[PDB]
Amino acid sequence: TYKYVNLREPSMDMKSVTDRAAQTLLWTELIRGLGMTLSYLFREPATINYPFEKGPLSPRFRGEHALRRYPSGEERCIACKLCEAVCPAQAITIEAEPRADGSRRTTRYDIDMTKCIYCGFCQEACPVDAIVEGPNFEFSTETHEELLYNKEKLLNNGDKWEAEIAANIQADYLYR
Amino acid sequence: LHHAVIPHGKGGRSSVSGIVATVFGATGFLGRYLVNHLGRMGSQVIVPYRCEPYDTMHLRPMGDLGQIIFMDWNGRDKDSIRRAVEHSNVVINLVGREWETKNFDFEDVFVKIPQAIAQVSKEAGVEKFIHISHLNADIKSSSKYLRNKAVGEKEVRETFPEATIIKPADIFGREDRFLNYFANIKKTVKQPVYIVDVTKGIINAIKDPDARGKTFAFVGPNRYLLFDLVQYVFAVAHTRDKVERIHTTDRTLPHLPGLEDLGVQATPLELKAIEVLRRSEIEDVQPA
Amino acid sequence: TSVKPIFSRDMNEAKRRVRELYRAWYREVPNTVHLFQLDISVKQGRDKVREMFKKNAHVTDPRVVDLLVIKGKMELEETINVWKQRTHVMRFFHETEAPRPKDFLSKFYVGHDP
Amino acid sequence: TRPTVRPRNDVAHKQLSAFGEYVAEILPKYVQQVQVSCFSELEICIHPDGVIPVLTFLRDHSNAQFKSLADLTAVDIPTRQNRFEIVYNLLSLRFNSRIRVKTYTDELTPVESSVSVYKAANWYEREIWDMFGVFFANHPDLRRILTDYGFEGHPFRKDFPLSGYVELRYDDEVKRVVAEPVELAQEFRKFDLNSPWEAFPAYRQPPE
Amino acid sequence: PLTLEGIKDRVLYVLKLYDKIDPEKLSVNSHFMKDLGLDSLDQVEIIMAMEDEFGFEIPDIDAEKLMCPQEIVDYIADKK
Amino acid sequence: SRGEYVVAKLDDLINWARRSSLWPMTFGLACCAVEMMHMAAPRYDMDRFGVVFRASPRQSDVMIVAGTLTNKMAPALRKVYDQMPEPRYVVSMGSCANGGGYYHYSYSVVRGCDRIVPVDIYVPGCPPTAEALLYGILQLQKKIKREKRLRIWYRR
Ligand SMILES: NC(=O)C1=CN([C@@H]2O[C@H](COP(=O)(O)OP(=O)(O)OC[C@H]3O[C@@H](n4cnc5c(N)ncnc54)[C@H](OP(=O)(O)O)[C@@H]3O)[C@@H](O)[C@H]2O)C=CC1
Ligand code: SF4
Ligand code: SF4
Ligand code: SF4
Repeated sequence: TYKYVNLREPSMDMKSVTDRAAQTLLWTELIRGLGMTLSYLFREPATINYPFEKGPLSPRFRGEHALRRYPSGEERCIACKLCEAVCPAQAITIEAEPRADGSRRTTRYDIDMTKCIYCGFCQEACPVDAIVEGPNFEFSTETHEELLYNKEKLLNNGDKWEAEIAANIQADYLYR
Repeated sequence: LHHAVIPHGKGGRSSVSGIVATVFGATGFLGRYLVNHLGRMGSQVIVPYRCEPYDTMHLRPMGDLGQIIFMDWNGRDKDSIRRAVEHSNVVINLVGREWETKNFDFEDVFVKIPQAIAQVSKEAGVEKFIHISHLNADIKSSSKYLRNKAVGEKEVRETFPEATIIKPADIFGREDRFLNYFANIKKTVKQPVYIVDVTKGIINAIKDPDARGKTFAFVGPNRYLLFDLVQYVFAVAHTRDKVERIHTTDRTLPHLPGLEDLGVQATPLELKAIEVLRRSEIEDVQPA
Repeated sequence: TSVKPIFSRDMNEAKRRVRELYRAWYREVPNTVHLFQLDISVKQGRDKVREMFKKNAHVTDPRVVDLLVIKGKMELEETINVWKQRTHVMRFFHETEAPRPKDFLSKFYVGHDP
Repeated sequence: TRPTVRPRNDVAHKQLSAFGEYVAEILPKYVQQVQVSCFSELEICIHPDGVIPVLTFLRDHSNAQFKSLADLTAVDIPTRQNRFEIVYNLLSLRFNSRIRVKTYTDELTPVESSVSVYKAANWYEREIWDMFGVFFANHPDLRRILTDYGFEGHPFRKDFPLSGYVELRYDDEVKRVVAEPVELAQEFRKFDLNSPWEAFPAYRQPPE
Repeated sequence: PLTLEGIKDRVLYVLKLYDKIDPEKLSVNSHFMKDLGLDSLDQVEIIMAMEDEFGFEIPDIDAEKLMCPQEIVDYIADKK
Repeated sequence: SRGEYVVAKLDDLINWARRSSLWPMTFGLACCAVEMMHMAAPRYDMDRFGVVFRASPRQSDVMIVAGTLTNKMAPALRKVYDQMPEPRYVVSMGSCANGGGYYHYSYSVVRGCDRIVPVDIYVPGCPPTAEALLYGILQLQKKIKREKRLRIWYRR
């Protein structure tokens, strides 16, 4: 099951030895390499017009860390602490209290965007899919402190869109 | 008092110390070193910068997260300054320029700045108003710069008299001005003290209340001749009002509290001289 | 109770090793303090080296003493190399106070630090 | 029992069992335990004096070559007077099997510097010296790999906590990056997960 | 020119060069370990200072055999 | 009037010339280095934005700290950071660099390059998308647009 190479002799006939001498002294195959480079020079390249074109992606791409909520409903989370239980950097910090209305709530939902290794475990662990791995990848923050999302930060993040998120979930709720 | 101001644990790197300090200026020499000592102590610094954000951005990481806050101000308007001193515990003013501009004299920065910021300090009801000045800045002659700083001293004692007017001698450091004028190229009494003695005295006086109302003056531990200083700076090393100030005099005033009232050890010349004299022939004359 | 030691038969070889190592540390000071471009006097660093040697003075078992000899030998190797920079040599120095003395009262104000 | 259960075989089990019994017979001097795993990888628990005779015997002897040196670490276990475990893994080149020599030791008493028989032992040895603290007898070079030069304490141990005692930061006062004691912002919440009810009753040690 | 008195005089001025000793007190039977209060660390400092100033190897067991400046002069005059 | 106008348009011209090319050096320890060499990929260009990677620190105006900065490494990082021109700009790329992040514990690892150098652009991700990295680079150029250095120097 072994296929070894370079065990073949150069031929001691005059023919092949002066053909290799012509290769050595006459610069043949280097010019053949030039011809190969020119053959790829006369292509049209695979670039993108970056502020105008955005490249391909997946429906399962894991970005923004945004929240959802119910159809004409309340906040989707429960404070069941599964995401904090499985987060591999302990980047989740959920201080929770119930409100007096009976529906269980939080006080402070905390994601360290510094510490997030971008798994998907908090997506796959949330029973209601409150915390959702987001579709877009544009953070680019000038300051250090702004990389520490809070609860109402993520709520206003979810208030800008859900239809993208709902489309990705509707395409991706059957494979998992 | 209200919580989140009381100290907790050690100091430094987002520690909760006792103080919140609003610093005016801080882009240059001593304010930057004092921001570094506050980050060593682990407090929260309020710095308004009027200059380009590149300067405050490359002196940004000297503290930890939450330890600093940057804002914007002009030296003409009380509204931005009051917005700066909205919730402020203590406040220090550091000001001084080598030559005048087309928009600022030595007067009216040393006058119009501490009037306004001392005004909103006394209106805001804060403590430990610490304003710097220079040694032997007379009301009388020989320096426009020093008489303007003496007018600033008089006005800081005038409005909110419970303050600390603090004057060092001609201090030297890693980014000293006059020794840089000496290196890169008459009778004078002088005793320079090094910068860390001064800023340790400042942080001691700003973490030690009962200091409100007392004025300070700092002393170099040698008291020798400027000409021997030139001898030394060229021995190792192998404006007009500025040169007149450094050729005027630098004497001692033992009647206001200085060093050992604060209880701090002074640092000598030669150690920090061998430090900054990069890029052993020690004179050490020290007349009295 | 039969335990193999490192090198020595009593504390005499251990004292031999550690004083030869300290002699190497003392002769090893001036070349490196001129090479590293430092700013601390030779007396201060030499007194800190002998004070660090005097810190571990309460050890009598010769195995541990020979192990500290091996520790200081590795240290003197990495300082006779120019592998270690200014950072670790200044890290032996302790200039970042932390000013807390052994007063009960200074421990009372800065609380929870007995 | 048939589907989706990992298939094992008695063939490799009997071969490795007879071979381990054979090795224990032909070296009665340092063998203590010959345990055959159910997944057919041999372990041999060993006294720390004839380590170099064991390695010279296992490099050769023409009934099993084992020319391949591999993993060795003296895995940090407390509670034992002989704490550390030197496990030399040996992989054959002609016979395709894996044996482990787990000899025991404590902290202070040295093992005997296996570089004399295997050429690939040296950086492993220097690694174990800097990380655990296992000293060697007539060893060429003990330096520090994988750690800081000013750092101490043998940090892989259970003596050593999660954080260190050093924290680097630059200051412009003394114009360098200095090491300060630790200032943690987050707790490192240690989520205790040791639930009761004894899922594997076959591995229960006998109580008092 | 290496006289015994020359060795004694140079030992004298390099002990004067040594700072911590209080006073100099050139005693030919001094034993400054237990009669003046010096460490064996200070002992090996003094003997390696002799090693610095005027010559040979001086291994540390022979450094322990001196303990006293006149016996240092005697050992080096025997040795040099 | 004309003085402020000339200062404004001249500062616009020189800052445009700054944000034009900005050819960096690549520090790149761990797999964020692979992501930097894949924004050096043929698909996502760098030539279009004047970017050509060159490890010479004598001309590297922007510098990207990527990879796990360790406490064994960081003094050499500041050593390379020193010899560098008067505008110097730092892109903290990656979870390893933006605070330490995933290795925020685990001794002899710095808790992010903030403890060593300032950071002028933070870009999180593990790995960050090279497209997102290039977006942060365009935001860096717009920060270069928003400096008014010569305007401050005039109004001083
Ligand atoms: N031996 C010495 O060096 C002595 C120093 N001092 C004091 O030390 C401090 C530092 O001195 P140095 O570094 O030489 O000088 P700097 O100009 O660098 O420091 C003064 C600080 O205040 C700011 N500032 C000063 N004047 C104005 C103004 N008109 N408008 C706005 N901001 C102003 C400066 O610039 P910016 O506005 O950009 O922040 C800087 O932040 C000064 O306060 C000086 O009075 C006093 C006596 C002796
Ligand atoms: S797993 Fe979901 S419901 Fe549970 S605490 Fe996290 S976000 Fe809330
Ligand atoms: S994707 Fe981020 S927040 Fe979610 S579990 Fe992983 S590290 Fe934690
Ligand atoms: S942040 Fe993630 S992708 Fe980047 S170097 Fe670290 S482990 Fe690799």
